[PDB]
Formats: sequence, structure tokens, C-alpha cells
Amino acid sequence: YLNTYEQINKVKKILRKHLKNNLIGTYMFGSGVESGLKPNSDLDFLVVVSEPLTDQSKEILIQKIRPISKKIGDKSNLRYIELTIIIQQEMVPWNHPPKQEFIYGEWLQELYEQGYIPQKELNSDLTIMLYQAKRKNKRIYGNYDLEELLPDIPFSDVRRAIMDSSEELIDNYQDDETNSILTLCRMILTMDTGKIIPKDIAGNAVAESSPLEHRERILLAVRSYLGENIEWTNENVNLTINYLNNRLKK
Ligand SMILES: CN[C@@H]1[C@H](O)[C@H](NC)[C@H]2O[C@@]3(O)C(=O)C[C@@H](C)O[C@H]3O[C@@H]2[C@H]1O
Repeated sequence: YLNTYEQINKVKKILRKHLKNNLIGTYMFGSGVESGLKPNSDLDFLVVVSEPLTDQSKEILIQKIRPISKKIGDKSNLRYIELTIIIQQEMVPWNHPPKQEFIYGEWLQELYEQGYIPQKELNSDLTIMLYQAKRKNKRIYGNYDLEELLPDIPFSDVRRAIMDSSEELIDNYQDDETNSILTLCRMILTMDTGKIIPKDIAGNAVAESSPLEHRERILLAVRSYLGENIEWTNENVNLTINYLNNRLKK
């Protein structure tokens, strides 16, 4: 069917074909460029455009990227494709939270079938994305590197972007237990040392640095992201999520 080289290229060509010269650059970030592209990692694309997309231009992007990506239940070699589109002019003057023009994500697929087209939205998670992408990124198209397309984002805004998304996360940990546990730990480290680390090894770092009760649940979420079917319905994630939330507060 498709391997990851084909995935990189069809996504690369879908964007130059259906956005023409509105496309300034397309970049890859996340744990695929950071700490190596393991066969388990996800494909996080970042796309910079000049002018806004009209809803149907955002709709063909959904429909053509749709078969290219891995569905949540897919027990195959395909990996998730997460692409966010930002507009360069909507980025200066810098201001948290930043503006976002488009987003593809497979957690939004149930909404995609019902007719949802991601429209202009303010996302605070985007602040840490651009911060870690300005640092380490792989450019697959464009005449400029990502760092000359975004202003210097201050570390004062990531620290609040960390915590703004923190207490957004404490409310809706439900049904995303495995991922939200490891994300908070990555945020504990990103705001203590300043390094953004894969959630795989971010969990084990705080694991042995935390009480046993939460230690067990941190390591249980280490496995479930590596496959390893784990049913959280009787584990008390509320306690560990409450613990990591307060440990981050500083
Ligand atoms: C940070 N943005 C998203 C967002 O938090 C999603 N929440 C529904 C989150 O969802 C996941 O945990 C999923 O279960 C689905 C997967 C494609 O993305 C994973 O990472 C997804 C994150 O990348």
C-alpha cells in the first residue's frame, strides 16, 4: 500500500498542487525529526501560507489527505498525519495565543465526515509547536527556513502556553488517558530545563521522580503508546493527572 516515504511525498505534492503560490514553505517537526524517526512516530507537518484559505480550499485538503493518513484503529504500518497551516502575516506582531488557519488531525475525523471544515481559530497549543519547530525542523519545500518566517517567540509565552493547555487538559483527560499523562510530564520538563522531549522518555523521567501510585500509572501509559493494549477504565488516572498538574504549577 503506502510506506512513510510515499506519505511524505503525497503530502508534499498535495500542498504544492492545491495551494499554488500561496504556499511559502512546508516543514516537519515533532518527535519525527527530534530524537529520530522511529517506526512508531507520527508525521507532524507545518505549513506556512500567505493568504487565507476559503472553506472549500480547506475542504479539498481534508479530502485528499484523508486516504494518505492512518486511522486510529488501523493496525498497520501507516502513521498519523498531523498538519497545521499558519499565515505569516497573522504571526507578526507576535501575540499569545497565536492564530491558526487550518488543522488536519485524525481525532477530528468524526467531525470531518459530518461536514466540519476547520476554520480560523486561536490555538494556545500552537505556541509550543512553533517554539520547538523553530528549533528543530526539516524543510521539505520552500525558499526560506522556518526561523526567518516567524518572529522571536519569547520563553515567557511558552511557559504560559504550557500551563494554559495544562488546565485545559485536566478537564478533558477522559478517553485520552494514555496521551495526556505523558504530555503533562513533557511539559514538566519543558518548563524546568527547557527541553522538549518525546513523550516516550518524558514519562519515564518523571516516573521514578514521583510517588509509586503515580509511578505505576506513568509507566502504564509508557506501554500503551507502544501498542500494548491497556484498558484505563478501572485505573484511577484522576489522581495522577491531578498530581502532574500540581507538580507543574510553579
Ligand atoms: C496536541 N493536539 C492533539 C490533541 O491533543 C488530540 N486530542 C484529542 C490528541 O489525540 C491523540 O491522543 C489521539 O488519541 C489521536 C492521535 C491521532 O493524536 C493523539 O494526539 C493528539 C494531539 O496531537
